[PDB]
Amino acid sequence: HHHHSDIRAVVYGVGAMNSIVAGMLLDKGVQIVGAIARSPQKVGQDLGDLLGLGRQLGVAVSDDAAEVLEQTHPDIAVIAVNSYLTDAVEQLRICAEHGVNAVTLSEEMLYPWETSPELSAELDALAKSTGATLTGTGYQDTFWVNMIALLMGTAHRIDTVRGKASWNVDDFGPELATAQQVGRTVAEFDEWVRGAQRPPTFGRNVLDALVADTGLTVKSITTATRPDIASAAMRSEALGIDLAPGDVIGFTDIDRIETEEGPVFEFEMSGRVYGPGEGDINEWTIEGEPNLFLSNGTVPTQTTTCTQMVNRIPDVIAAPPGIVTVDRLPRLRYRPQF
Amino acid sequence: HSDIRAVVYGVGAMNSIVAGMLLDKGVQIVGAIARSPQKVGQDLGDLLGLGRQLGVAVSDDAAEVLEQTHPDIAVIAVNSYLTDAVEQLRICAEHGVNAVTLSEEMLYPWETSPELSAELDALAKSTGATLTGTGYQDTFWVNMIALLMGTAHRIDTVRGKASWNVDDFGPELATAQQVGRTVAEFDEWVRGAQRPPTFGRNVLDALVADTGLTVKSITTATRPDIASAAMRSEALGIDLAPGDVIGFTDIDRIETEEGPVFEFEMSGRVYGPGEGDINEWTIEGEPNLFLSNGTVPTQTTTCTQMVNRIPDVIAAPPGIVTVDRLPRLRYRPQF
Ligand SMILES: NC(=O)c1ccc[n+]([C@@H]2O[C@H](COP(=O)([O-])OP(=O)(O)OC[C@H]3O[C@@H](n4cnc5c(N)ncnc54)[C@H](OP(=O)(O)O)[C@@H]3O)[C@@H](O)[C@H]2O)c1
Ligand SMILES: NC(=O)c1ccc[n+]([C@@H]2O[C@H](COP(=O)([O-])OP(=O)(O)OC[C@H]3O[C@@H](n4cnc5c(N)ncnc54)[C@H](OP(=O)(O)O)[C@@H]3O)[C@@H](O)[C@H]2O)c1
Repeated sequence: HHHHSDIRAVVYGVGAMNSIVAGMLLDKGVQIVGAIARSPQKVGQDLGDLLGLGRQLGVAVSDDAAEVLEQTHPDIAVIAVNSYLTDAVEQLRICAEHGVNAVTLSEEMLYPWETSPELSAELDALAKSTGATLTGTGYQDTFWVNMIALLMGTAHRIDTVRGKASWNVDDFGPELATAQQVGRTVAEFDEWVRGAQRPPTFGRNVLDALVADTGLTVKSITTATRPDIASAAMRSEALGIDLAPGDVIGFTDIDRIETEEGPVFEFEMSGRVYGPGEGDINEWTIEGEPNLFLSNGTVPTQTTTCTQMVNRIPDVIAAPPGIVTVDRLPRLRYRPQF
Repeated sequence: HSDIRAVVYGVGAMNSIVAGMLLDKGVQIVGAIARSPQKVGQDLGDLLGLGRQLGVAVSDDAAEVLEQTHPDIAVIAVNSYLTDAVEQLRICAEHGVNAVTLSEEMLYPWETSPELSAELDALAKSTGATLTGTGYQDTFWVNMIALLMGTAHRIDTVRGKASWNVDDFGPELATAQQVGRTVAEFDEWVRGAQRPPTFGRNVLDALVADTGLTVKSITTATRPDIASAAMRSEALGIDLAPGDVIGFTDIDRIETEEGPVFEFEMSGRVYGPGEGDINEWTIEGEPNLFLSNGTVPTQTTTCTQMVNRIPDVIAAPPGIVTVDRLPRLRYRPQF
């Protein structure tokens, strides 16, 4: 039933991901009571019209997050706006100040304690003072953290945990495409990647979560990034731009954490514009006793980004106040209704 | 070194591997139970070829070993079906001893053996003991599949396909898989009124119960796996002729009132050279999902999962506690 759930939600950002999320919230019976955007064209429009549902929702998109929360006091803010706590702290402060629970796609919020310790401590204290839970989730929740820790649970001895992942820029919106340096020159890329304040890699937060969940001690952290290059003329649907042979179309990171206790963790991740025939991958190997393998074939990264944030909403409402990371939440479960 | 004091109940193919893993985790082996007169009185360390004696003499008297050692946990690798396993599980529950077992039916026995399940659950609760079926299925057929299901918006069908090798395991399992029988002997056996429940039926009962759904329909079928060429079974030390039964393949299906359908095909047979174990699962719905574990190490992860479960089973409430209800399985270098 359309609004069968007690849960009242604000959709914070209305981009590629929250457009999908909004439709899934309605399918679960969640009541959408508010919607926050930045583009002037979008403010004032009905969310239902803006998402191209044949029904109006009776929700007018606002450009004023604090005003929407003060007017609606939702159970949950569902955030798909940015990646790094340096940016995301602005939206997460507004949620926590108003005692509003927040689930966010911010990749750094997956496990932010090590990469952004000051902002993490600040947000955790604020959220605790107002009874609110803040949780970073998305694709990584199952496919790079909880399913990998579960696979590790079948090992007697672990020497190395190795992950390899590929996702398509053109499955996502301009925020991520621009952050992946799509359409930049190699010279622009080299200045950016060497920059003093380059954000932490998505994979660093993944490995911090696995190391912390396993209860191990960091001995050494290393990282490297190279641009992904167009081999021929391509187009980015995410930015609506032509890409010439030699243009940057994304990048590949490799992150590595050695533990004092012996296990080594390594994760290579490419986020780039795909040409025809390319597909996402999720491939993990454990070297030890025994050797283990996990693959998810052409893994639906885009859809499971959105399903995981949605299926987390009851967990995040029910969880203790503060920053609660997905390794500490109960097992993610299939729920037709909320 | 661990506080955990364990009795290794059965000393066959799987408990021989398990014993060495228990020692690696720092678990104290305080007793060992066998059936064979040949094994009784031997030091467990000698019997397993550890190259140190353990100071533990194998006994054929389970009750006596439990009364004498009062272990935290009995680690059972003896048999599969509650009809058999109730004998060892009664001795553990009577003595208030926690038990982790490889018994495949104990993965989720409530529907296939409701009377024996109720009896054992009541007895274990009266003495403060936890009884838990685990092994290979725990992660690869139940908990990892329920986790994958957690990423679906809508599920139409959950479909599994699994292969394991009889010759990775001991005579108990090889004999129960009808290895070396004729097709006519197999057809009489498989049609029998008291044929035990399929391993896969217990898998699907667990997934359906974990998802909180309602059974509408249960179907099952079995066919023998046939030698296409001359083979040998190392498990039974027998030559197998073209046309001989070398194991069997089950297909189990549960339709739910709510819509989702579960299906699981499992083959347990003697392998020829080049064959490998498989674990391949598909979820049809929104979205479509896939999981594969390559040439999955079924033999090693049978033993690692029972070992890695021991802290969970000690800490769990008394009664039959199924692995879908336990906290997430975790890697622990030391117990
Ligand atoms: N964890 C994961 O697996 C995962 C997966 C996919 C994406 N993400 C992350 O989620 C974020 C969003 O991705 P996307 O594909 O949806 O990008 P997108 O299409 O660019 O959407 C971003 C949205 O944020 C809005 N916005 C920007 N600043 C805002 C503010 N101060 N207040 C309210 N709204 C604001 C934009 O508004 P307008 O529409 O009005 O411009 C836009 O709707 C990115 O950082 C991406 O990296 C994470
Ligand atoms: N859940 C799973 O993933 C999984 C995986 C592998 C195996 N299993 C099951 O685990 C069981 C054992 O497998 P295995 O490969 O280790 O078989 P195995 O080598 O035949 O070992 C069976 C053991 O049971 C012992 N035994 C029989 N009756 C006994 C009793 N009353 N008290 C104490 N010991 C007794 C036998 O002792 P003697 O040697 O002294 O005759 C033998 O050592 C089989 O039922 C198999 O189906 C389950």
